[PDB]
Amino acid sequence: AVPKRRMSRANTRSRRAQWKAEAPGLVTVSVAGQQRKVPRRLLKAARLGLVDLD
Amino acid sequence: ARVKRALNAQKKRRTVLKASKGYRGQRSRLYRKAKEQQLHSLTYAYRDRRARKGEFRKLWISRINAAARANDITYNRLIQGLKAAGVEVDRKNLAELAVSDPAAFTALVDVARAALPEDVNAPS
Amino acid sequence: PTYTPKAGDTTRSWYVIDASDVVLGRLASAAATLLRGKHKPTFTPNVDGGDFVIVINADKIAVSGDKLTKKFAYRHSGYPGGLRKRTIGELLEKHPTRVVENAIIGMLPHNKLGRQIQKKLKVYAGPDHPHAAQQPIPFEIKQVAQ
Amino acid sequence: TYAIVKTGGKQYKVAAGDVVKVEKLDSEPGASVSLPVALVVDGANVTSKADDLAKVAVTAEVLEHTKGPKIRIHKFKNKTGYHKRQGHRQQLTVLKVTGI
Amino acid sequence: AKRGRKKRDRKHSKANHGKRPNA
RNA sequence: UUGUGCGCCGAUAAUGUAGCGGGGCUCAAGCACACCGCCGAAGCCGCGGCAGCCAACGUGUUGGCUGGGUAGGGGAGCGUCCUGCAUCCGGUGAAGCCGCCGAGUGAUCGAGUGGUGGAGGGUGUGGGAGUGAGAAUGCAGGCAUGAGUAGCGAUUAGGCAAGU
RNA sequence: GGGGAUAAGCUCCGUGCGUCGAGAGGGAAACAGCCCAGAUCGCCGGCUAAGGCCCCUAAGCGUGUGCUAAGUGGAAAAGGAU
RNA sequence: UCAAACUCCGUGAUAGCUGGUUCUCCCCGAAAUGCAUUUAGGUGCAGCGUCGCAUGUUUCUUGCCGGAGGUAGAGCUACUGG
RNA sequence: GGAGGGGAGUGAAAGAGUACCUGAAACCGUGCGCUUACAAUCCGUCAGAGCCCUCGACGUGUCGUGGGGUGAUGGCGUGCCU
Repeated sequence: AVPKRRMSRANTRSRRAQWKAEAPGLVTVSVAGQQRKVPRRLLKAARLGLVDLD
Repeated sequence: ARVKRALNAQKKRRTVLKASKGYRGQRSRLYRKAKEQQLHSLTYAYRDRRARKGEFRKLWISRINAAARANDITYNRLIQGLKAAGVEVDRKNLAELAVSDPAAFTALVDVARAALPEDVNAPS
Repeated sequence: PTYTPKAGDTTRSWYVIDASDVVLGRLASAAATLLRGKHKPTFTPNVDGGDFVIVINADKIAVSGDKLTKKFAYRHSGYPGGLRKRTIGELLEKHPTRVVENAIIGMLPHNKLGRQIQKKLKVYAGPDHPHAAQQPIPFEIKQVAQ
Repeated sequence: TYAIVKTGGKQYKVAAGDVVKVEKLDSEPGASVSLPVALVVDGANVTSKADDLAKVAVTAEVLEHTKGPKIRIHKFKNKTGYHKRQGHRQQLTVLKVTGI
Repeated sequence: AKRGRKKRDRKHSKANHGKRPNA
């Protein structure tokens, strides 16, 4: 089908504000004497030397 | 000879859109939408200028009547009494009295009590 | 110019009415008058400045005619065939408070201010109330001669 | 302490110092003008009879002549083509009650 | 039926004085 | 047995009370007859400003009547551009634009001032008009809502290591 | 007054009758034609019309004498009935 | 794309037809009826509007006097018909 | 990585950077003040509480012949044109 009206500013921006993003929950790692912040999902793989840390 | 039209329009656009700072949506940005609402707006202002008189008078009367009824007299007979007594005070000021100084208003109430007819429902 | 009540202006009071065989209409009109504030000289319709009301013996309300058993309160859920009705007698013997409430609520504005007024209406099916620590003023419904 | 002045086909509650706006009277800024009265109050009691009220009169000083607010009119009707613009400022005359 | 009658009978009110337009 | 004033039954449809506008009302807040007051409109009056027709007078004052208005007839005006003529401001900062403060009965105005900016403009009188746009399923360019949605082009199917 | 079924918010004529059209405001619950009334602009002034005064809705649960028992009021016929 | 292609030109074809037509105020202010009509949705003249000049109350209203009418109504051995 | 940018410079000015005179509106966002999650809104208008900014007379904060932005809540109110 097809809309019928020019859906307003309020409604538009309101719903548009649901299309957002969340940030992964970060955690320290003692990468060879120094520290970097990495998700928890990848913690073991970092401590074992696979994660490409730039 | 050729006359570009830009200035001669910009003038009234500026006027209107200055006069619609507070409106909500396309009534606050766009000339073809704020012009209409200005028509309706000025008209409703006119009508309300004619009618706020009755609004305030209604208000004044409600105040007067409640004041009186707490002094145990009705509005209608109060005004009968003041008309008879030739008292001149208008309703705006009777209400102001009611708010500020109920004593003086009670005195006026008593004047009307005194000056009313004896048999109010008489055939006179 | 004319006086308009500010914030630190209102003065409240707790009135209490008896419903001992009083007529529902009289009682309800009186309560509406009090709650809306048409008895003080500080009245303004934009402001709620009336007085709290406590109704007692509400199960003693007695009406005229056959309204006890020919009159029908209605409702509607919103669903189809979800119109359901009740007499006044059934509704007293179920819960009496609702009769007097709805009666009064129809004597008020149905606007935001009316909803904010209904807060100021307390009704109790018996003679009692927990609101003695306000020392409620007894109101006796009277009619002013003229 | 206060009184109620009649003027402008209107009435105004006053006391000494209470500045007021009214219709256009006929005088110069700084002059004085007297006025009739409807009510008077000395403390608690009242003067409410016409003979005493004619014997009493209030005196005021003309601060300044003035112009009220700008009032826009755009009379309008639909499907017609009838607009009519018009405007108004009402002339005023500020009084200051000297005494009573 | 009902609708026309209620029109033609609202006309017998007091502020209309017995008459209304389109009955 | 007559005539009356209110009344009863007859009475009975489909989204939901639903043939008082609602609550509610016969402890009439209902019908009738008289009585008293009152509320109520942009009506009339009261205080002020403008305007048109007539009249009276004096070198434009007052007064009475009047002033809803579409098709339409008539009258008087603002604004834009180019110009004839006379004068004024302008790199010691014009225009144009964003404004603030103010004005005019209105179209509109600021030789009233700030910011930006960088070279022409204003005034009075006359002349001439490509002379005022909100609508033509109007034209050209730009940008929105739909929307960060539908789709990403077959019915063969991709994967792991190393690489730069 | 005609046509129609002496039906139509039907159709066709009359009318120094009206209003709407081109006419706002108040009342009629909302309601171009009904009743009142014909808007120069302003006022936080007063009196009234039609209509209405229990609360919502400003104004009277007004005065006096009688009727109503049907929620008549707040649709209705032929006819029936102590 | 075919009940007679396409392109340029005539050509800015023509439409009793639909739509659209831009700044302000002041004064007055309608009609929707008649005759005709290849005509009924259009148009011509008369009607009602305004502008200018002329004629000055001739218009309108109320009262009184003078005049014809065949309507409502009523009547019928006062005619025609039932 | 490069695009692109920040400093240093040229230049009277880089709010003249080869996307460049001026550089409007729609439109797109960032901050600051008010307001908004029990409410039925041609989206406004009349009254107006409360808070925030400002000018001025004064006095340890304070009303005013004030003015402006928002504006709870109440009444009224059926888009524009043809």
